[PDB]
Amino acid sequence: MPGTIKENIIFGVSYDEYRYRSVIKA
Repeated sequence: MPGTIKENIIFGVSYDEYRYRSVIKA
């Protein structure tokens, strides 16, 4: 399935959520 890029469009919605709670952790 040619969805490699489609992931970069969701993978960010997840990472941005994993790297956002860390920097703002407490």
